[PDB]
Amino acid sequence: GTMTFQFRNPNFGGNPNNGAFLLNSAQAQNSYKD
Amino acid sequence: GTMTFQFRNPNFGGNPNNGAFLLNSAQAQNSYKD
Amino acid sequence: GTMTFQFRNPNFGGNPNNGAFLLNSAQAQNSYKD
Amino acid sequence: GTMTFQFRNPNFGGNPNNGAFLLNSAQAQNSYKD
Amino acid sequence: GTMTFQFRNPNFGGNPNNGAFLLNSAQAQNSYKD
Amino acid sequence: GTMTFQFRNPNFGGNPNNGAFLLNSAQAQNSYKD
Amino acid sequence: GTMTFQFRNPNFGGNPNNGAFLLNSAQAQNSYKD
Amino acid sequence: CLTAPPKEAARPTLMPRAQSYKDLTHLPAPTGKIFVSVYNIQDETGQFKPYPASNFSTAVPQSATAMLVTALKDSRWFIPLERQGLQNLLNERKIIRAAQENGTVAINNRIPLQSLTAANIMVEGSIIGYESNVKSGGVGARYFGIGADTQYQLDQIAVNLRVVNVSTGEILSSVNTSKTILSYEVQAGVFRFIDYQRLLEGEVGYTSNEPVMLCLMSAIETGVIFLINDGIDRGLWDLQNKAERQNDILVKYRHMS
Amino acid sequence: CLTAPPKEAARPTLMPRAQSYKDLTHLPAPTGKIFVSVYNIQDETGQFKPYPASNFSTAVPQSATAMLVTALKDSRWFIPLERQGLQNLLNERKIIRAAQENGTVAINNRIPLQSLTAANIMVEGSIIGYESNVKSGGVGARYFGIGADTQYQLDQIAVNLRVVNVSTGEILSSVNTSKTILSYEVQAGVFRFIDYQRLLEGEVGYTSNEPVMLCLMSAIETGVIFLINDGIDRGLWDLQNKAERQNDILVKYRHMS
Amino acid sequence: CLTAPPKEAARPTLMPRAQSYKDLTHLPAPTGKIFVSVYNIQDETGQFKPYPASNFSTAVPQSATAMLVTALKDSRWFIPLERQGLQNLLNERKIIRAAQENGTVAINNRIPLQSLTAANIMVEGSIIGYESNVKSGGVGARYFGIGADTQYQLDQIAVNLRVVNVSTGEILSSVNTSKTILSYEVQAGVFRFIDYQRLLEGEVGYTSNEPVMLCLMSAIETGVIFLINDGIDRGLWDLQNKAERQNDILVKYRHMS
Amino acid sequence: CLTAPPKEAARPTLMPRAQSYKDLTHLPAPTGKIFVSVYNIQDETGQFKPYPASNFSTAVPQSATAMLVTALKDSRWFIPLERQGLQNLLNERKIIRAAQENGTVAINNRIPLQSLTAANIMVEGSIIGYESNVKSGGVGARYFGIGADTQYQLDQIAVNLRVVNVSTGEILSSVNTSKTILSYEVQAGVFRFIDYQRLLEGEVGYTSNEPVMLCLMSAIETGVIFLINDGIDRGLWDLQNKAERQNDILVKYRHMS
Amino acid sequence: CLTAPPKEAARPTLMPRAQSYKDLTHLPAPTGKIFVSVYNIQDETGQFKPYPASNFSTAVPQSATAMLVTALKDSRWFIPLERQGLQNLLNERKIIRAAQENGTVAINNRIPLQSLTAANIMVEGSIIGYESNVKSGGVGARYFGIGADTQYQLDQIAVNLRVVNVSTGEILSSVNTSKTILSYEVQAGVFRFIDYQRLLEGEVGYTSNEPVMLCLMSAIETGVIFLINDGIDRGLWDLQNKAERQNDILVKYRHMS
Amino acid sequence: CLTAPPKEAARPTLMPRAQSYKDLTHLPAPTGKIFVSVYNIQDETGQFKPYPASNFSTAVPQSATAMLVTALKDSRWFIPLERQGLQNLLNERKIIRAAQENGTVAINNRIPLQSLTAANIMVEGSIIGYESNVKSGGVGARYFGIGADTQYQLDQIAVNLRVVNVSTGEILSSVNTSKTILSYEVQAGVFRFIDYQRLLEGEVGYTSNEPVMLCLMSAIETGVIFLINDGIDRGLWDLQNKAERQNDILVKYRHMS
Amino acid sequence: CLTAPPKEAARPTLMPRAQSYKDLTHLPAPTGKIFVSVYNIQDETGQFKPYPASNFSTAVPQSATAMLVTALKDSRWFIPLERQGLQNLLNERKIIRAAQENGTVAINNRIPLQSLTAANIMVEGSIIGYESNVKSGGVGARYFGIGADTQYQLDQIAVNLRVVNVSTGEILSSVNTSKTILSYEVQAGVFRFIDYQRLLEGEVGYTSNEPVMLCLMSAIETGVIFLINDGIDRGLWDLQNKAERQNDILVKYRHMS
Repeated sequence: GTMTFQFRNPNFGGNPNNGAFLLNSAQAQNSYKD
Repeated sequence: GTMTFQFRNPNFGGNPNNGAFLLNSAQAQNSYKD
Repeated sequence: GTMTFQFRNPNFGGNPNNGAFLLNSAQAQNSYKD
Repeated sequence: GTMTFQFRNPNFGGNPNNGAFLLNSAQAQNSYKD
Repeated sequence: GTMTFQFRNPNFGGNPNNGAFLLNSAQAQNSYKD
Repeated sequence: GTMTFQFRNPNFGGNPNNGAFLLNSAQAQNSYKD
Repeated sequence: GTMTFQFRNPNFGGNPNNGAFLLNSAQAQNSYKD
Repeated sequence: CLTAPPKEAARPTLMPRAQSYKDLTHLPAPTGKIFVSVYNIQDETGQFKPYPASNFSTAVPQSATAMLVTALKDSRWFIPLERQGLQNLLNERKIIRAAQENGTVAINNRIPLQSLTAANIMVEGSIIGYESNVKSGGVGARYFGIGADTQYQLDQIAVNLRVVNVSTGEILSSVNTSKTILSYEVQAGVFRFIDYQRLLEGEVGYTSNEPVMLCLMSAIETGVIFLINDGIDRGLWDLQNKAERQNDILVKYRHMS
Repeated sequence: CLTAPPKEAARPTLMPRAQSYKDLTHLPAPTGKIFVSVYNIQDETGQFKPYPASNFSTAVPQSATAMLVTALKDSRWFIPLERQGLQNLLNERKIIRAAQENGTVAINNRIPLQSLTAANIMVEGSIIGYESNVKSGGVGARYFGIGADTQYQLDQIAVNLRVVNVSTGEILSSVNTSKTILSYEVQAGVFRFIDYQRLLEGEVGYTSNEPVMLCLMSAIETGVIFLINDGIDRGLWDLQNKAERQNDILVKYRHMS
Repeated sequence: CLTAPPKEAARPTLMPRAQSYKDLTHLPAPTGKIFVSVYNIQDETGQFKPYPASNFSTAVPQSATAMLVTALKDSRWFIPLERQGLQNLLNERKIIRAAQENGTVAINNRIPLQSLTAANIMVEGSIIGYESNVKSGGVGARYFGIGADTQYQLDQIAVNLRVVNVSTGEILSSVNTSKTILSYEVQAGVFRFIDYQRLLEGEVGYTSNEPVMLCLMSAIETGVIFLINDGIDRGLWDLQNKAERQNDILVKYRHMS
Repeated sequence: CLTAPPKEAARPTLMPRAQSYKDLTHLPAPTGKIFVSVYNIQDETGQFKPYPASNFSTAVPQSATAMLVTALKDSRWFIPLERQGLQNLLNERKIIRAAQENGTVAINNRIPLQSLTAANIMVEGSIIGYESNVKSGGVGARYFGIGADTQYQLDQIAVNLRVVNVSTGEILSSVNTSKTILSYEVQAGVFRFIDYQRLLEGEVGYTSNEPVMLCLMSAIETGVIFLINDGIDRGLWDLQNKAERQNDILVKYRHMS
Repeated sequence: CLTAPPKEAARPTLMPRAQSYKDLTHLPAPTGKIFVSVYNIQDETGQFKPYPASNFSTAVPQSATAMLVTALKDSRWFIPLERQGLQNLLNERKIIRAAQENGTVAINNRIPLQSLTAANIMVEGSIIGYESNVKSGGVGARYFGIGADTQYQLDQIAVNLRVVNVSTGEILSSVNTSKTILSYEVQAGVFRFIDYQRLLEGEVGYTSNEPVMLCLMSAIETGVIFLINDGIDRGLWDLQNKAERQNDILVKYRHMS
Repeated sequence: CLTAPPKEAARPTLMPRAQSYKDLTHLPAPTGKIFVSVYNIQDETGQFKPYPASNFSTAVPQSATAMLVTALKDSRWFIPLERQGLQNLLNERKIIRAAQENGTVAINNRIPLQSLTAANIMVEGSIIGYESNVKSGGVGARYFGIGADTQYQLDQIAVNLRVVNVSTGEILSSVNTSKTILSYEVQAGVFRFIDYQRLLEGEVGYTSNEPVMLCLMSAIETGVIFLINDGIDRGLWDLQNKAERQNDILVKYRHMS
Repeated sequence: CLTAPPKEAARPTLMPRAQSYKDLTHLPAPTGKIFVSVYNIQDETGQFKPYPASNFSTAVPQSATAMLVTALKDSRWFIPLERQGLQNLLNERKIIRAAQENGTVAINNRIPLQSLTAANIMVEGSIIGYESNVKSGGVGARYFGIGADTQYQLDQIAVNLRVVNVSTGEILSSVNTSKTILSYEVQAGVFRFIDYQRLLEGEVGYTSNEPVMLCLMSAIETGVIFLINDGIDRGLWDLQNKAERQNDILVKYRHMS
C-alpha cells in the first residue's frame, strides 16, 4: 500500500515510544570519556 | 495527506509518552556541574 | 480543525501519562536545599 | 462540548495512570520527619 | 449520563492500572514496625 | 492473508515496543570487554 | 475460528510486549558462568 | 442446581409514579370527559447515549405517545382515542366486517361497529430535548487510609405538548415542561495498614441513576396538568363545579406559570 | 429496600426561560393576532456531538418548530397553526367526517369542522450553525499541595428566521440571532501530607454545561422579537396603540440592530 | 440549589457580522430591487470534521441558502423569493385555497393569493471547498520553570456564487470568494520549585477557533458584493445615481478583482 | 469579554488563483464566445481522507462543475449554460409561467422567457484520481541540543476533460492534466541545558498543506487551456485574429503537449 | 502574512505518461478511424485501501472509462463516442430540440443535430484485480551509530478489455494486461555520540509510492495496443499501408503475446 | 526535482499466466467453436479481508465473468457472447437503429445489425469459497546474534463451473476446482556486538503473497479444461480428429478426476 | 527480478473431496435419474467471523446451492436443473428466440429450445448453524528452555436438506447432518542459554484450520446420501436392482440413523 513515511527518532519524528531504546542504544555505544 | 502539525515536547505539546526520553536525552548530555 | 484545549499538567488537567516527566523535569531543576 | 467531569485522583476517581505522579508529587513535597 | 459504578481497588474491582498507586499509598502511610 | 512485511528492529523498522528486548538481548550476549 | 498462527518470540515474531519475560525467563535459568 | 435459570428478585409492581401523578389524579372533575387524539409524541431530541452504551441506544425512549395516553387517561378529564397503531385497529375492523357481513355469525358474539369515535382536540407534542450533564459535580475527601467521595450529574429533559384544535387546525395551548434527572454516586473505601503486615482494605459503593422513563413520565404528567390549566383558564372544558376553580392543585400549577 | 427503583429528585417544573422570554412576553399588544404558519425549522447545522457522545447524537436538537411555535404563541402576537404533523391532523379530520357523515352521531358530541384555518405569513427558518469550542480557555494554579483550576468553552449556536409572505411568495424579513452556550468547570484538590505519614487528600469539583435546548430557546425567542420589530418597523402588523412604538422593549431590540 | 438547571450566561444578540457586512449594507441603492431566486447553495465541499468530532459532523454547515438569503436581503438590492422549502409554501397555498374556495371565510381574514412572484435571475452556488490546516504553525519557548507557547491553524473555505439568467438559462456572472478561518491557542505555565519543598505550579490557557459559520457568512457577503459589482459593470441592475459608480465601496471590491 | 464569539481574522478576499489563471484569462479572443454545457465533473477518484480525518471526508471536493464553470466563464471563450441544478431552473421557469400566464402581472416586471439556450458542445469530465503520498520525504538533523527537521509529501491529483460534440455525440478532444499538491512541515527545537540547572527548551514549527481545492482549480484551468488549444488546432472556434495563432500563451501550452 | 492561504508549488502540467503512451501514440495509421463505444470499465476489483486509509477509499480509482477513452482517442485509431454520461447528452439534445423546434432561434446559432453517431464495436472491460503487497521486501543494515534501510512493495493491478462486436453481440478479442505498482522507501539515520556529551543525531528519508492512477493508465494503454494488434492480426481494421504490418511497435506487442 | 510525480517502474506486460494456461491453450481443436454465454460468475464466497485491510475489501475479486470469458476465448473451443453488461450492448444497438432508421447515414459507415447471436450452452458458476489460513506454519531459529525465520500460509480458493444446457434448462456438467494461494515470508537479522561498543545490527526481509487474482485465473482455467473434458467424454462438442482423444493434455486432466 | 509478480506455487487440482464423496459416488444406480430442482440453500446460520476478520465476512460461505448441485450431479441419481440464476437462463432463451424467430439464422447453428425441463422434486435446504469453538482445548508443557504446546477448536456446522414434493407441495424427507471443523495448532520453542553468553533460541510452528467450505461440502454430500436413503426406504426412486438394497454403503448410512 502507500508508504506513509515517518521518522524513526522521537524528537522531530513523533513516535515517542522509541525514545527509551534509541538513547539507550547510544549510551551502550558511547566509547568516550572526559 | 494533511500534515496535522503537533509539537514534539510533552510540555506545551501534548504527547506525554515523549517525556521520558526528552529529559533523559538532556541529563545524558548535561556537561555542567556546580 | 477545532483546538479542543486541554491542560498539560496531570493534576487539574487530566492526561496522567505526563506526570512522570513533569515532576522529574523539576527535581532535575531543583537548585534548592535545606 | 459537554464537560464530562471526572476526578483527578486515582482513588475514588478512576483514572489510575495518574497514581504514579500524584503520590510522587507528595513524597517530593514531604517536609516532615519523625 | 448513567453512572456505571465500578470499584476503585484493583482486587475485587477490576481496573488493574490502579494497583501500583494504592499499595504505594499505604506503604507510604505505614506508621507501624515490628 | 496478505503478509504486510515489517522489520523487527525498532530503528529503521518502526515498532518501538521491541527496543527494550533487542538491545537487552545483546548486552546479555556481549562477551567482549576493553 | 481460524488460527492465525504467530510466533511467540518478539524477534522474528512481532509481538514485542513478550520480550521482557522471555529473556528474563532465560537469565533466571542461566546455570553457566565464565 | 447450577444449571437452573435465575429465580425472580422483585415483584413486578405498578410503575412508580412521582408526586405529580398523585397530584394529577386528584383533579376536579370537568363537565364531561373530552375525547382526545394523540398521534405521535415523537423523539425530537436527537440524542443518543454516550460511551459505553451502544451507538444507537436513544437517550430518551420512544415511549411517549404510550405514556401521554396513560397520563390523559389517568386524570378523569380526557378519553384517549387510539390513533396510534390505528392501522392495526382498521385491520381488525376490516376483519370484523368481513366476518359478519354474511350475517351468519352467531347472534351472541357479533361486534356492533359504530364508527371510529373522533376526538375534538389533538394533543401533539415532542421531547424537545435531552441534554446530558447540564450540571455535574462531586466532592471527595480522603484522610489517612479512609476516604469517601460523591458525584452527581443532571440530565435535563424537556417536553412540549400542544393541544391543537382539530376543527380549525389552530393551536390552542402549548406547554414546555422540564425535568432534571439526577444521577449520583457515593463511595467509601479504607486502605490503611492496621498492623505491621495486616492490610485491611474495604470499600462500599452505591449509585442511583434516576430512570429516564420515570422522569419523562413525570414531565408529561406535569405537561398534562398545565394543558388542563391553560384550558380551564380561557375557554375550554370548564369544570363541573366552578367553585373548584381555586382548587388546591389548580392553584399550584396556576402559579408555576 | 435495595430493589426499589430510584425515587424522584426534583419537581418537574416549567422549562426555565431566560430573560429574553420575560422580555418577549411583555410586548405591546397588536391590533389583532396574526395567524402564522411554521412548517419546519430544520437542523441545517450538520453537526454531531464529539467523543464520547454517540456518533449520531445531533449537536443541537431537532426540537425547533416545536420551540418556535411556543415562542410565537407566548407573545400575544401570533396564533400558530399546526402545519407540522399536519398529516395527523388531516387523518383526524378524515375520521371526524367518516364518523359524522351519517348524521347518526349524538347531537351533543359532533365536531363542526370549518376548514383548515390558513395563515397570512409563514415563519420558515433554520439552525444555521452550531460551532463547538469557538473560544476555549481556563486557568489553573496549584501551590504546595493545594490546587485549583477552571475551564470554560463557548459553543456558538446561530438561528435564522424568515417571515415569508405566503400571498406573493416573497420574503419580508430575515433575522439571524446567535447565542453563546457557556460550559465551564471548576475543581479544587488538596494532596499534601499533613503529618509524618498521614496523607490528607481531598477534592471538590463542579461543572455546568448550559443546555443546548435552553440556549436555542432563548435564541429563537430573540429571533421572534426581531421579527416583530422588523415588521412593526415598515408595514406589517402595526400595534394597537401607536404611542407604544417607543416601548421599553421595542427600543432595546430596535437598537441591537 | 444543586438540582436547578444552569442559568443563562449571555444575551442572545444578533449574529456578529464581520466588516464585510457593514461594507455590504452601505451599497448604493439601485433603480429597483431585483426579485432573486436562491434554491440550494449545497455543501459541495465533501469534508467532515476530524477526530474527535463525530464521523458525520459536516465540516462547513448546510446553513447556506439560509445565509445567502440574508445576505441578499440585507443589501437593498435583491428581494429574495423563497424557493427553498417551496413545497411547504405550496402546501400553505393549497390550504388557503381549500379554506376560502367556499367564500364562507370571514371577509376580514381572507388572504388574497396573487401568484408565486417569480424572479428574474437565480443565484445558485456551492461551498466549493473547506480545507483543514492549510497552514499550521506555532512557536513555544520555555525557560527554567516558566514556559509559554502558541499554535495556529488556517482552515480555508471557498464559496462559489453564480447568477444564472433564468430567461435564457445562461450564466451571467460567477464569483469565487475565499476566507481563512483562524484557530489559535495560547498557553503559559509555571512549574518551578520556589522553595526547598514548595512546588508552585500554575497554568493559564486560551483558545479561539473562529466559527466556521461566521467565516462562511462573511465569505457569502463578499460574494454578494462581487455579484453586484460584476452586474453593475456590464449590463445589469444599473444604479439609481450613475455618479455613485465610483462609490467608496464599489471601488474597493472592484479592485480586488 | 470572555463570552463574546471570536472576532474575524482576515478579509474574505477572492479565491487566490495560481499562475495558470492569469495565464488563462489573457487568451486571444475568438470570433465568438461558444455556448458550452457542463453537467457534472464527478468525483471518479474514489478516495477518502486517511486518519485522523473522518471516514467519509472525500479526498478531493465534489466542487468540480462549479469550478469548471468558473474556469470557462473566466476565459472570454465560453458562455457556460447552467445544466447543473437544471431542475431548479426549470422549477423557476414553471413558476414564471404560472405567474404570468394570466397576463395580469404588472407590465413592468414580467420576465420574457425565450427558451433554454442550448449549447453547441458539452465539457464532460472527471477527477480521474487523487493519490496520496506519491512521493514523501524529509530530512532532519539535530546536533547537541539544537535540532531541526523537514517533511514533505506530494498528493497527485489528475483531471480529465472531454469536449463532446453534442450534435453527433462523438468526442472532439480529451485532456488529462495533473497537479502535485505539496504538503511540507518544518520544525526547529532547542532542548539543551544552558546552565547547571536552567533548562532552556524552545521550539518553533510551521506547516503548509497546499489546499486541494486550489490545486484542483489550477488543474482545471490548465485543462481548459488545453481544450482551447486542441480546438484552435484542428477545426473548432478559430480565433478572431489568425495572427495571434502564435500567441505567447498559446505556444506555451501548445508545446507542453 | 501568516493568514494567507498557501501559494502554489508546481505547474499543473499534463499527466505524466509512461513509455507505453509514447509507444501507443506512434502506431501506424489505419485505413479509417473506427467509431468505438466505451460504456463502463467498472471497478470489479472489490478492494479497498488498508489502514490508515479510510474504509471506503477504493483501492484503484473508478477513473476507468475516462482513461480508456483518452487511450483510444490518443492512438489515431478509434473515435470514442460518449455513451458515458449519455443521459446528460440526451438531456442536452432534448434542450436543443425544445429550443429550436419553433424555428425562431437566430439563424446563426442553431445546432444541426444529426443523430447519435453509433459505433461499430464496443470496448467493454474491467479492472479484474488489485492485489496489495504481492511481493514485499526490504533490507536494512546499521553499523555503529550510522544505519540505513530500504523497503519495497509491489501492488499488482490487472485490467481486462474486451472488444465486443455490437452487430452480432459476440466478443472479438479480450486482453488481460498487468502492471506492478512499485512503492519503496529509503532511510538513513545517524545516532552516535561524537564527543563526550555531544549527541549528533540526524536522519534523511524518502519514499515513492507510484500512483495507482498512472499505473492503471499505462496498463490500459498497453491493453489498447494489444486490442489493436489482436484486431490487425485476424480480420479487423486493417492498416493503411500493409507494409507497416511489421512495424517496430506492432512487432514488440505482437511478441509479448 | 522533488515535486515531479514518481517515474514508472516496470513494463505493463500481459498478465502472467500459470502452467494451466499454456496447458489450456494447446487443446485439440474441436469440429467447430461453440457459442457460449457466461452471465455472472458471482462472488458466493462471502469473505472479506481481515485486519488491517478495510472492512469492505472482498477477499476474492468480483473479477470473475471477466476472467472466465478470457479463459473460454483463449482455448480455441468457445466463442463467448457478451451477456454481461448486455444492457450497454442493447443501448448501443438502440442507438445504431435510431441512427440509421432514416437511411440517411453515409452508405459507408452503416452497421448491419443481424441479431444478438445466441449461445447453445451457458457457463454459470461461482467462487464457492475462499478460506484464509487453511494451513499456516513457519520455523524460525536464532543462534547467538544471528537469526532467521520463515512463515507461510495457504488460502484455499475453490471455483464451481456449471455448463447448463440452455435448450432444456438442465445442467450437463459441473466441476469444482481448488487452488492453494501460498503466502510466505523470510527474514534474517543480525544483532550481535562485534566489538566492545560497536553494535552491528542488520536485517534482510522478503515476502511473497501470491496474488488472489492470478490463483483465481488459474483455477478458472483448470475449470474450463475440466468442462471441455467432461463434454468431450460423453456427448458434446466432439473433437475434430478423434485420434486426439488421447491427447497429452486431455489425458492429464482426464486422470485428475 | 524484484518487480516480477510472484510465480505460482501449486497446481490448481480438483477440490479435495472427503471420504463421504468416494462414499457417495459409488451408490447403486437407480431405475432412472430423477430431475431435481435446487433453488437456494441459503445461509440461515446468521454468523459472521470474529476478530480479526472483517465484520461482514460470513462464517460459512454463501456457496451452497452451488455445492449441493455438484453433490446431486455426482451421485448418478439426480439430474439438477438450474433454477438458480434462472433469470439469466430465461434471458438467454429470450435472446435465442429473438435471434431465430425470423428463420434467417443459418440452418446449422439454430438452437431448438424445447421447454424448461421441470423437476419432479425440489431439494430445498439451509445451513442451520455454524457455532464457533463448540469445544476448545489445548495442552502445553515447557521444561527448562524447551517448550511445546497445542491448541484445538471445533466449529460445528449443521446443514438441513428437505426433499419437497413439488406436485402436492408437501415435504417427503428432511435430514440434518453435522460436521465438526477441526482447527489445531502446534508449536515448539527452545529459549535456553547453551553457553556462557550464547543464547540459542529457536521455534517451529504449524497450524491447520480445516476449511469451512470443504467441511460444508462433506456435510452436504452426507446429506445427499441420507436423502437417497430416506427415499429408497419408503416409496421413492427405487433402485435398479433390488438386490442392492443391502449395499455396503446403503447399510452404513442406513444405520447412522
